[PDB]
Amino acid sequence: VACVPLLPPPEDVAFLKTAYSIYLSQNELTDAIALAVRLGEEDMIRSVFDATSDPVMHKQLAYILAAQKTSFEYEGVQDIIGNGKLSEHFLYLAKELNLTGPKVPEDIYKSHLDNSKSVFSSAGLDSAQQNLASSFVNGFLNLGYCNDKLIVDNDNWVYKTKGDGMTSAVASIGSIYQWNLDGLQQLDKYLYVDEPEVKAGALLGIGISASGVHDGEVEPALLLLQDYVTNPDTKISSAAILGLGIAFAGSKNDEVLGLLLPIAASTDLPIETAAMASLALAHVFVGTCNGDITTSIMDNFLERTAIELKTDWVRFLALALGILYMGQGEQVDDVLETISAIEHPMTSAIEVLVGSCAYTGTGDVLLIQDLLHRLTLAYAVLGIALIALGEDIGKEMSLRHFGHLMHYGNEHIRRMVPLAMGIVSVSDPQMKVFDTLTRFSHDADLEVSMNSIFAMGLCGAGTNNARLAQLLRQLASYYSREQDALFITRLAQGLLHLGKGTMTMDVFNDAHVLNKVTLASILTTAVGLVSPSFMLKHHQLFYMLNAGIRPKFILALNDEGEPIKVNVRVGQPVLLNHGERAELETDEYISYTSHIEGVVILKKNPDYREEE
Amino acid sequence: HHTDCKFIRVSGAELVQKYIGEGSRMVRELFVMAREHAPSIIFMDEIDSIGSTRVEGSGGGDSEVQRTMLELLNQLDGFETSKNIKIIMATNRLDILDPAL
Amino acid sequence: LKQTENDLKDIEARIKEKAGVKESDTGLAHPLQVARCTKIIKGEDAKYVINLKQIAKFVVGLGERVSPTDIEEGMRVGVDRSKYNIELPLPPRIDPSVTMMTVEEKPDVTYSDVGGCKDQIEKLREVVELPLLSPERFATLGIDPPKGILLYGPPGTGKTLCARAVANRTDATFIRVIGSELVQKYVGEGARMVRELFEMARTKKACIIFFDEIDAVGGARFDDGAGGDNEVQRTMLELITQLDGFDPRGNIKVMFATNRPNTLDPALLRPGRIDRKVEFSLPDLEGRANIFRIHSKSMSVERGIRWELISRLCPNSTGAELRSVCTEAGMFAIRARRKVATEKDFLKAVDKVISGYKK
Amino acid sequence: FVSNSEILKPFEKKQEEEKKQLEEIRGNPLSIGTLEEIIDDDHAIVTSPTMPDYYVSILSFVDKELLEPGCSVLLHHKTMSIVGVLQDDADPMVSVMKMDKSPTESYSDIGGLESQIQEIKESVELPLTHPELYEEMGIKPPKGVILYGAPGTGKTLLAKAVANQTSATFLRIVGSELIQKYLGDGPRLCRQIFKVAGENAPSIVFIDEIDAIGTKRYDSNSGGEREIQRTMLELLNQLDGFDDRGDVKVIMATNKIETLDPALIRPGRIDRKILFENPDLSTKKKILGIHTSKMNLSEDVNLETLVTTKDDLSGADIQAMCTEAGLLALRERRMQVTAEDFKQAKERVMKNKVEENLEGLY
Repeated sequence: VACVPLLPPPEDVAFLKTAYSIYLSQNELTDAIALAVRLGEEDMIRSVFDATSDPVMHKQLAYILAAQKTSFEYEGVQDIIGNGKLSEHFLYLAKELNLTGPKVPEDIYKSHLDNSKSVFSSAGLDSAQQNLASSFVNGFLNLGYCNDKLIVDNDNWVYKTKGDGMTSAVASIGSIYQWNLDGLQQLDKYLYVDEPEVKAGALLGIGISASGVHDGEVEPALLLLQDYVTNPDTKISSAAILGLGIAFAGSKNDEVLGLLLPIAASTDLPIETAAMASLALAHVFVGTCNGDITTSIMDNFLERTAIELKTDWVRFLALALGILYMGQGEQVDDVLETISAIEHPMTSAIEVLVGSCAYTGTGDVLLIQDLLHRLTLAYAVLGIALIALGEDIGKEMSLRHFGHLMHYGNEHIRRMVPLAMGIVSVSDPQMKVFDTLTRFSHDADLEVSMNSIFAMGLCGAGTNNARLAQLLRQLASYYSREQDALFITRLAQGLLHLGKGTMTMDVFNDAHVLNKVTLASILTTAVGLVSPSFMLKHHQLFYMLNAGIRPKFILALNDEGEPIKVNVRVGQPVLLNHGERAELETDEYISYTSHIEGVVILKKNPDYREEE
Repeated sequence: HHTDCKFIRVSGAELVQKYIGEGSRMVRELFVMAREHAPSIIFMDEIDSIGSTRVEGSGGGDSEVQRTMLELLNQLDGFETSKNIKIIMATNRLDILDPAL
Repeated sequence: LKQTENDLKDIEARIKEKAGVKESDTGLAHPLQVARCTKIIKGEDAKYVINLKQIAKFVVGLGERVSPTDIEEGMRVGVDRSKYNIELPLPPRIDPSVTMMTVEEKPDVTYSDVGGCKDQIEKLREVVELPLLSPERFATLGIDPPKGILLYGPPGTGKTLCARAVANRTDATFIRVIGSELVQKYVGEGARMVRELFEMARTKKACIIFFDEIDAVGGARFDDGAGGDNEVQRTMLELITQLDGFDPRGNIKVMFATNRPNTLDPALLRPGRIDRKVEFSLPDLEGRANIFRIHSKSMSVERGIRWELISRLCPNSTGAELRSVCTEAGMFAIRARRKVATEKDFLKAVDKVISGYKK
Repeated sequence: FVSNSEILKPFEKKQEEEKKQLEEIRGNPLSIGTLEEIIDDDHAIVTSPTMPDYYVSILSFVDKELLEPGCSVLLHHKTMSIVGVLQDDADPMVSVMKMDKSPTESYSDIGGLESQIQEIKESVELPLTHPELYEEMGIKPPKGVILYGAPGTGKTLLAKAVANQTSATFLRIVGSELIQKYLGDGPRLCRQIFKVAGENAPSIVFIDEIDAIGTKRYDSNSGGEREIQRTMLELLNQLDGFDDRGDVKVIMATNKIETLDPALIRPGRIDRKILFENPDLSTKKKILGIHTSKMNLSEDVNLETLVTTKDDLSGADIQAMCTEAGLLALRERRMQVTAEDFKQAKERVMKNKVEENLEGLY
């Protein structure tokens, strides 16, 4: 299984599907799920849960499946337990449904943080431009635990930024509320009344909050959003739409499709900078293809009318096809025929991206050659990152490929390459990649410098200030020539120490498979971050980076909440307990059958029973 | 003459220059020379007198230089575990020696 | 790959530079120790040629003038070791020369001892921070602040920290000179080095010269020269000459550090050179608590901890020692393979470190 | 592959044309000189040996920040323009330093030092294992440790082992050679050692037998020899004034830690103070077992027997025994060693170490 996509041309998926049966024999369902995501076998995941009839095993599978998100948020994979707990035929459990519609994973994320701790922040400062940076960063630095009280408390801290900046500031309260069901309640009081920026921004704050606790909600954001859409607010609904798009990610339902779809056909792009909602549909129906979305995108692409000359939606509609087509490999070839047939200059860009996205984490000879043809534009090079990050050899292949962008001096060329470094190296920081990125900082183009610092924020992730402190001082010395730079640098810190510094964006998993969602998050934010980056847009798009977040953790359990020790050997705490953080290490004692990192049920021989 | 090597008499004080390192440098260089010329006898000249040879060792740089040589010998059995260059000391006095030596 | 980007940056500079460079070649191209204009094409006497080297001496006995149309032909117009005296074209009077120093514009260091060094901070603020922040106040009183301050007692117990900290706070260059390096055997090598540092200071004024160790530079003797305590005395004496002469007291600060002011000559001690001499205090129990409180803004120590109680069992300690205990306590936590810290981990570390110290 | 080719065809033509425009400058004779300082008008002053000194604008191959004052550079032979950077010559003076990459020694070879091995491991080894880990946390572990016992018995060995584990450059610094008989000279030699340590991190700096440059006295400067006092204060300033997380770790060595000034010890850098225990009977067995793995010997040699009759021997004496008994075998032209060789060997080293003066007992 590791060898087939690693070493040869990797065309055939006969091997993968065959391995899946051998895995049933010996009762490694844990490897059977891992194959089952990637290929796009919704069917398998349910069928392996049905074979399971052991409660120990049942709850442990639910924990390691939660990590690959897309097949856990998705209905009837979580509700295999829900359909079959009602009348027994599978010995599905009540405590287990509280895992599958996520509550208890999120509860242990909190428990870990209260136990091994991390520092609080405040700091709103003053001036409008500084406030928005500081407000945004606050919410990122205290994400993943409710400490929003400080923000709420200073009404003037809230007040100071205006218009769409007020939408963000209010919404940041939502970032702090993220992953937590209780925190929806608290939000309501600000939502009702306020300034209109307060009103609107609450709805954006609800979409951020629900990202990772939507699956089994307690507040129905759809209902609030529905009401809003009938309300005037052409402009606001767009951001509203991005938030609910972020909210509805991983799952698929007709309900969300029904609310989104007519908004996409509004054509309120030219004046309000609205009608973004196809992006939002793309993000909901990730890894799957619904034809209504596809045709809509394609025909509006063909139009090129006076309304649709607005270049912002084109960047989003570009991205949209690839996110709807991430992970599905071969079947996408049907979509590609339709695409190749509709000739445009816009479309040639989109061909390489769909192919990149679809084959993601395993590159092929066809894909490398096809991207080199394009190059001799931004999307062809950004695609290299998506293929390269599953591949050992592909990481080395990156340095070769991005060589080309370095030998040209052209400014365009220079600017694109740092995002691509950012997308590959997100999982763990790569120092050789940082040596190249230093140079890109010190250029006579501002826009390259801006993307380099957004890139350093991406690459440093999963970790805090390593070499990065010394870089972070040099960045600071460029505030004095460039206004933009301060804002972007402020964002980098927020990302670097996101979710109290112990949470990550990564392609490593509690099952060691890439996460389709995480990849799309990073990709969509990379082009069009903030208003003077790329085409004129909104600062507001930055919250979309939230999708990316997975928390680091090994929690060993002997039962279901009783402690059992392991020691693991992180930074030098070194020789930490269970219930903490680790990366690239695994338990020193034996699982039911899994022997893998994440929330794990560990078992002992009864003769040398140990518990903490 | 039997083991088939250059006999290298090194005058301790001449390895006592009044400049920054240059002196420290010479000490290092010497080891480099005898490693190249391996096998070699390094005979530590000037902790003995043949009558025609001045300075039998002193409180300055002959006893300290004699410590330096020992250090080198430790290091060779260390990383490289190759050792083909041997040092021979000659003395008339036990006041140049100390028990760890 | 790394090599290709790096080459393309140079090449982009090289084409543009070559064009400017060719033009600049056509007539040739502030720090100096002797003046050079290598012939002077431009211009009793009414034209001025200055080239002060040993080989080729063009000696004008008249100074006074802007005449050629400013600096030319090797650009080093300025100050001579033969007095030709090129007075004032592109005004070049008082320079860094060639010096060897360690400069840190705006240090990354802030106080972390405030408990035993409450006293060094109160004096510091007043002498250095406030005359730089408002000169006018001092002016209205009719006083100018101290030129030099001596901080004594044990090095690095917050003494060193206070120095770096005030430099950061005032936006002044911090210059660490190790006193022992400015003392040389070599005739004068030592005196010469000292003049060039104070001139450097003058050019770059509003700056703190931190001298680690004046025990080296002066210190005890009885020999009164000896062919090795003459050399030392010559450095010591030259240093005094700059201070007690003409210097700015409102720009140039010198902060001196020592481990014993009782073997220093009365000329190093006296006002006219060092006005305030501030004492190190081994911290009191209450002092230990504040410096502890700083380190324990990290570490998952038990919450309800009473540092005052721990302070009462402690023997005497210095600020260096209090920090030292805290990190050693974390070593016990990793050794025993456990996340959190107790009072106990800190007590165990005290018990060890004090015995180890002693002499 | 395919990637190489895309690049080769435009890159070639530009490279030749650039290579040429450089070579027209770079053409011989061009004299080498050294860059004195970089002026802040973006000129620069250069010192030539042949006595031009000029203010010139850079020409690329390097950048103004790829150069520092005192660097060696290539100079034009009429305008003295900085065409490029070059590497020092006519003998860079570097101070006595012995380089040992991964010195061959482990804890296992010297095991039975159990208590010390954990102390050095926590403080030195694990911070070097965790590089980005020391950058992120930012707080100091131990920078430095002091090891005091007898050299080549644990003190030399322990530092050699830890160096092997972390792939750090091991730098053996001769305490005494810094004891130069000149003035100015000791501190600049000492400083040079620290310069090179920070440049070529990671490294463990092992400073062998500091007592010849030390000697505490009663005063912090005295009317005796000045050179010995000068090197000592530079050494105290070099710990006290620059601190490291993990990038450079210092191991200091001295036979007697009480001849060192108590402020030269300085808590908050040197947190660990590691001392030497004596072998018990069981340790003697362990230390012996390793040394004989590497020998070949007779099977009438009994480890237990030798060990019981040894009493109060340190491991150095145990190593000497292996060589002395083995030497009698080499005299009898034999590559086994008998029982008999060992007995005579055990007895002899035992005798010499174990001199009586009636100072024991009580």
